[PDB]
Amino acid sequence: MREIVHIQAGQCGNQIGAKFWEVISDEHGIDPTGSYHGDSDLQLERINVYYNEAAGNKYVPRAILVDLEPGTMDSVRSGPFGQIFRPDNFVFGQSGAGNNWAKGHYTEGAELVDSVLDVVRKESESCDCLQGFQLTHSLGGGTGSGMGTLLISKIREEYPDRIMNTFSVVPSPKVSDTVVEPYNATLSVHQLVENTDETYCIDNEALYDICFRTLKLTTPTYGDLNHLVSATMSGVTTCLRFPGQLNADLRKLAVNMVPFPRLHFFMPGFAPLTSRGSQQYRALTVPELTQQMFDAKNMMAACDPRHGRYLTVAAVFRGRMSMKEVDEQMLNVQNKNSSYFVEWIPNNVKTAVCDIPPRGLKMSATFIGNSTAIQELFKRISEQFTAMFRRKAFLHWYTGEGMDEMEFTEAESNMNDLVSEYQQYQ
Amino acid sequence: VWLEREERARQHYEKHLEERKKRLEEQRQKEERRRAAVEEKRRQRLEEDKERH
Amino acid sequence: MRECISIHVGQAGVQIGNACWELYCLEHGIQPDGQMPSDKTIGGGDDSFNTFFSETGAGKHVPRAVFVDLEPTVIDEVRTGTYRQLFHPEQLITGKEDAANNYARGHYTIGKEIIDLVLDRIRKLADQCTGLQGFLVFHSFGGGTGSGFTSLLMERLSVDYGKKSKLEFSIYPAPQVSTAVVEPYNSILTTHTTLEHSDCAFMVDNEAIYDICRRNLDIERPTYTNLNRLISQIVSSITASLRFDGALNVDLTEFQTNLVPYPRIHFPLATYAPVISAEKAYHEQLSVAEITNACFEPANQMVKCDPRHGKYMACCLLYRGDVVPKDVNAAIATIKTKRSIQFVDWCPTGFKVGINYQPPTVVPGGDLAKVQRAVCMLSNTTAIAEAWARLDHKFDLMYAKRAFVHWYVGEGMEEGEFSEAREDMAALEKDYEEVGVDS
Amino acid sequence: MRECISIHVGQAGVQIGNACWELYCLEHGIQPDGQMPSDKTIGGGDDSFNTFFSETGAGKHVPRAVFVDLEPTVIDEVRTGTYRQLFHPEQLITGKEDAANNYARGHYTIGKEIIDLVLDRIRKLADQCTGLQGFLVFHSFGGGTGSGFTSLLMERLSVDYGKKSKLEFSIYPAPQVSTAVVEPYNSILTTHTTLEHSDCAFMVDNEAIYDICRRNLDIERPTYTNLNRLISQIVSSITASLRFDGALNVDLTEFQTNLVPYPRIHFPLATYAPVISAEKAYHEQLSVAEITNACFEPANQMVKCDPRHGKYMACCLLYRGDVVPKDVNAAIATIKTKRSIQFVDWCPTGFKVGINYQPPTVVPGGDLAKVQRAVCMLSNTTAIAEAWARLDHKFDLMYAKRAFVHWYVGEGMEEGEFSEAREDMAALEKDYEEVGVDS
Ligand SMILES: Nc1nc2c(ncn2[C@@H]2O[C@H](COP(=O)(O)OP(=O)(O)OP(=O)(O)O)[C@@H](O)[C@H]2O)c(=O)[nH]1
Ligand SMILES: Nc1nc2c(ncn2[C@@H]2O[C@H](COP(=O)(O)OP(=O)(O)OP(=O)(O)O)[C@@H](O)[C@H]2O)c(=O)[nH]1
Ligand SMILES: Nc1nc2c(ncn2[C@@H]2O[C@H](COP(=O)(O)OP(=O)(O)O)[C@@H](O)[C@H]2O)c(=O)[nH]1
Ligand SMILES: [Mg+2]
Ligand SMILES: [Mg+2]
Repeated sequence: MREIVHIQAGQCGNQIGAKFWEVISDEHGIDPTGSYHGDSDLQLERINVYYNEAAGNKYVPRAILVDLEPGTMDSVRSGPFGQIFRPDNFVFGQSGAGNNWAKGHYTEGAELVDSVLDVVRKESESCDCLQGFQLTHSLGGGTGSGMGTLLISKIREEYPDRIMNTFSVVPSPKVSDTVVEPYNATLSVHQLVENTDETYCIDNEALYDICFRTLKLTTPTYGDLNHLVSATMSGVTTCLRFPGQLNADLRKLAVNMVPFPRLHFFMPGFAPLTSRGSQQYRALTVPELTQQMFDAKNMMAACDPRHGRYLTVAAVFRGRMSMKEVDEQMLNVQNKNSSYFVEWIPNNVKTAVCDIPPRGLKMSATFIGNSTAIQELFKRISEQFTAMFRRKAFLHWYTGEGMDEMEFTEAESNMNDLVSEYQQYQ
Repeated sequence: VWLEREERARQHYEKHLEERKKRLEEQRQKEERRRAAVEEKRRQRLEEDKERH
Repeated sequence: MRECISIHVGQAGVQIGNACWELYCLEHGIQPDGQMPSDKTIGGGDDSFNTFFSETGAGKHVPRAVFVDLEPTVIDEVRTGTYRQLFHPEQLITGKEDAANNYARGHYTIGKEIIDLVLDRIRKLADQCTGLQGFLVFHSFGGGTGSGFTSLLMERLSVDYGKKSKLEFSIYPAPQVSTAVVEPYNSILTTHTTLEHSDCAFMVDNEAIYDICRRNLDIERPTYTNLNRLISQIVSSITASLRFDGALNVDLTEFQTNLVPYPRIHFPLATYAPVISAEKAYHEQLSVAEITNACFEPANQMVKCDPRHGKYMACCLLYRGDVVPKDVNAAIATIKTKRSIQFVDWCPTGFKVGINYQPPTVVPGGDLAKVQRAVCMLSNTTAIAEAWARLDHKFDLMYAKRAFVHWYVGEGMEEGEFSEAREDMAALEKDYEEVGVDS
Repeated sequence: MRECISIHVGQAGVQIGNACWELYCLEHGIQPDGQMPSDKTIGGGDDSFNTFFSETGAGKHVPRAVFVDLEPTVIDEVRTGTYRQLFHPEQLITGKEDAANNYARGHYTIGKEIIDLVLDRIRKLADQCTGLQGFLVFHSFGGGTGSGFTSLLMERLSVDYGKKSKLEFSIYPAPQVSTAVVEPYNSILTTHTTLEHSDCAFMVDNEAIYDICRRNLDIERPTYTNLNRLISQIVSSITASLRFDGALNVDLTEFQTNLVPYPRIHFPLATYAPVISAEKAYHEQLSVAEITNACFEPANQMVKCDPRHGKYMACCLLYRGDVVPKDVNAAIATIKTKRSIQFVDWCPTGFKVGINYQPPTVVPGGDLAKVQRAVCMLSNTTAIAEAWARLDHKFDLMYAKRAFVHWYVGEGMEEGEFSEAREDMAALEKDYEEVGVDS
């Protein structure tokens, strides 16, 4: 019934999105060639949330791939399941962004975006009930932030009442990947905060720590980090596809998760996570899932939640469970650790339970928190921005495309206001 | 009494939607003026470089 | 003869209804496919099940019910399941997207799209009745479809039928255990607009049931299946009077006259006894006096509240199975004597009693013991005033900073409605205070 | 898809280019005659080497390059040698007489005779590209033809293409080792007229390489063949990103965005590690952390300078082969921790990281060990300001007596040009002083 359009953009976006689709195909029994070879009727009842059906009983991901440099797409097509995305949805330019936001937003993206939108319109026209869009991208890069906010804005104008969700990779606290990240990130946040309904913040620094500390991977690769991200993205929309005792979709999560319209940046997490060797020594129970979810060391955002308070938390569980255990454990957490929740919201936790676990597990759970501790991310970006802006380091690269100091100044002010607004409630 | 309560709610809702549409049009106009300004600034810089060569 | 229409709204509504219809079928001997192995008489007569099932075809029994939701998932579970052949396709009504716990989404923006469809089905069903007595509506308070749609439906039924009774079975927000962070807004708004249209609303509470299951049935993991079966048993005892002969029969109309002393106070809390597993039932004597007393303990309320802090205004006892009127009367006299149970000075005759000959039915695969006799109790007390007070407090804390307010305003609900609903609830709290003062 | 044009100018330019084309052929499996033993696909596809070779005939691979000299000798060695069948005859362009170390002959008197031929060939090659990203120009600073002709060429390309990147690989005059008595004049004149047209010039130094060969490879006689092979490995690591899949890809544009903080400061120095002979490699542990630390060692710079005298503005680390992103991240954090490595206060984010899956290739008959992983580093530092200062000093000492001035004046240069070039270099030194001051 409700349908989701998936848009992936830039190198990062395409790497994560390709893994996302691999995971969904396994959950639904869909072969790399598009054929269905599953074993349960429940795999087909809601297949159309994510796939269009092609003659010959084949399924086609309702996804769009966007880039300014063709090399990324060749990698997507040659890898596993590269063959399931339709060729008409590979939309791309030739120039690349060069990590220049201004090029990504005002020149190269400015020309490419019309083709992207024409593809989006064809896909939304096939829906019986479009519910929303999911966008996968990075914040510190060129194509990612350039096209990221260019598309978000265009879509919001055309579909003002649909749900706009993003999964964003944010700049890390110790090591930069790009020299000019502070400019790209400040300019991007300025626009995301006005146009989206919810943003998930993902930090590779945190993902490296989780896969090293918990899963004990001494040689993790981007494929493994992408797996962790994918597991969360899939968990968020579980209830649109599978039956359960108490459901929640994307619209419900937004209603419960955002008390004020600008405070919609979330810190995701996932449980259970164990190393393979230790898998044999710990029983999984609902209390165990609760214990791993509410854990500073298990957050996928690089921000310690113990430095702030929770405006709200969602807990979505998958697999057969006692409803009483779920309700009781959430109550125990709020009562024993009351110093971390705001007193002006009776009941800070929302829950949902679907009856079908991820393949291979008896049960699992996804955590989404809305914490005032997030101000640390925004604060860090603002200070780094300031240090470079004051000496105009690397600034001529943006003003050479026609941007100016006024645009940079406004973005800086909004970054600072968002921080003040989060502080206001602690 | 029932119809009157329902009609007032309908009127409020419609006025709200008209304000939303106005805000969306203003956002669009601001972005288009901005993008056009950017194109003109870029054009002028490029012409000056050619004059210099 | 006498006919009753069941309306099931939203997730909780539909899931409870499934528990109810399984139980009705077992008691009457109706198979999931609507057939009856002993279908000797077709098209009417008594066959008392004609209260709840329509007689058609050549032996098809069709339940008089309507299931409504804004989202398709829970209804599809019904449409493809065991009882898919039991309900008429037009009794299963769905929208496309839910209300997302937004009262306004349900009431003002989405519900308007299916309310006319829902009402037309109710009308067609009602027109086939000759002795319709009332409607039974199943819903939850903190839900989107639950309260948004129920309020919309109640207003429309008050206009079209007017005089038929409207009884509501609903799940009150629990004092500790919640499922949403916006429940205080939804519950205050529901009462404000629905209070004047209901004749009697029976309250239950998931948190209280969780504890009953744990203490009496020794269930360490009381999931929704178990809660729905306990709720179903209460509903069945209420309607059993219409379906089976008793010593003292009680119809639906007499309930609202006995349990509602003032038009704004109509929220009796339900209880039930005995609740016992088979293992313990084997060793106990579940006599009339013992069951009757059990119903008054604070440890067996289906609503988490504490009855010792209020007074009883009205009390309705419904007995089933092997019950003798003299034992019933003696048990009541003992209760009136006991000083810990207080009644208001203005109600010298607080008890009304019905007795039915048909004993309770145990669902195969169930938790409950088979017993010879059981008692359902409905009590209207002032103790509940405290629950209302807690709810009003939670509302004030959030409204004070306007948390989540824009989600309702954006759907067309003028902001001032929140203030008016709050003022109205303050009046309700005061009404309880006044009736509770002896003079 | 994405294409790159290589331009090789003068004696140094042509000889380095020969080292590069041998290496490209080995990595792709292309024979000296342009044939491929495994030529299964003809005319496109991937075949990522289509970045550097065009597909012609029926299986011939032709490098996208132009070799230009005023002196016919170095090109004739190419024309009659091993790779004589690899290049198109019009890609080998010669004049009749060299510049004889006179900047002005290379720029004003002789260079004008072939510049139109050179540009037309570049145009024809550029027109066959669909995604041309930029040009790579190989030259020396103290050379007559090298700088005279390159400066002339740079001006013409910046007018005709404009927006394509222009990257330059060049040999900086060594502080002690020199071949001409007039290098100070040629180098000052080159910077003055070419600074504004280049996007990024990567610096190498023969004197520094000789020390590397002696210490790391134990070579007591490091002739130009060895130097050219080491230079080739750096160039290859830079362009490998276009040719091979990586974990994190980097195009050519990204280098100027990350390495040039101000338009007048664009001279990053290159380094490379590990450099090791096979005999030592057998016993070494060439881990990611060790290779990374090696790049910051003053003894491994390819430019004779001392990094401890300045601060870093931006560092680009290009990893190849068996590299895990986690280790790269940890190694960088270690570098930032060390107090001996300083960064400017205005650059809190001084690193850029690229990782490619394809390991480095050893040329048969070479000195270098085969390794699993290697790192190329490009970095923009203020330490180089001292090298500019030494060069300006040498200029002043000679200009003061007008040594050799008439050799440039006699070719049409005005005396005023020497004075203007010197004033501009004074400005360049000041530009470094300002960025080097924290506040
Ligand atoms: N006793 C009992 N309560 C239930 C059951 N399922 C859900 N609930 C209660 O229902 C309440 C929420 O209202 P819903 O009925 O889910 O609302 P809805 O109809 O789906 O509409 P939305 O809120 O918009 O999703 C929660 O407080 C739950 O405790 C059930 O099977 N048994
Ligand atoms: N690394 C390296 N440097 C070289 C090589 N050949 C020449 N050079 C350098 O080139 C510098 C002089 O400029 P060239 O390019 O050789 O001379 P040219 O291009 O023919 O122009 P003229 O000065 O007129 O002869 C010297 O300082 C040498 O160090 C080589 O094979 N490898
Ligand atoms: N989690 C994850 N992050 C990636 C991957 N590839 C690149 N990134 C991140 O992407 C950022 C660089 O911007 P990028 O999106 O690649 O450049 P763009 O193509 O111009 O948008 C860095 O912060 C990288 O850490 C991947 O496979 N997984
Ligand atoms: Mg629902
Ligand atoms: Mg020469």
